Amino acid sequence: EMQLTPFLILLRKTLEQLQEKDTGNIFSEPVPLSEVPDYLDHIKKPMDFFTMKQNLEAYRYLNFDDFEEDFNLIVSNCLKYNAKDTIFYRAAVRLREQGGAVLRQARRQAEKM
Ligand SMILES: CCn1c(=O)c(=O)[nH]c2cc(C(=O)N(C)Cc3cnn(-c4ccccc4)c3)ccc21
Repeated sequence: EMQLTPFLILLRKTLEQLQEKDTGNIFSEPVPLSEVPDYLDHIKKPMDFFTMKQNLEAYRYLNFDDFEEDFNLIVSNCLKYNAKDTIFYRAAVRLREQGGAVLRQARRQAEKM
């Protein structure tokens, strides 16, 4: 089955592709709790692309499903916290759409390995 190194290269490229869909850069660093003091009274597990990069390099993603789970958390946390009539909520909807396409293609390339 798969060698670890090519899979990690693929997750690195995929994470880069997902982060470039975040043109507002509202998903690339942890939500700043000092500015949003009630954030964790609603969000059980915050996630963002910088944390995902840390997890990737700590070897915490060894299959696609776990990588995709943390991406889905970025989206679902934002949909949960923010009202529907906000830029944030709509940006999460857009990321879900555009990121889903990136992830389907990355899964296809992994299925070659
Ligand atoms: C509505 C809750 N919220 C979400 O729900 C969401 O999905 N993304 C959010 C993204 C930000 C955001 O501006 N960041 C992550 C950039 C940043 C990182 N540090 N500082 C900072 C630090 C010190 C002072 C000023 C700013 C800003 C904010 C809220 C967010």
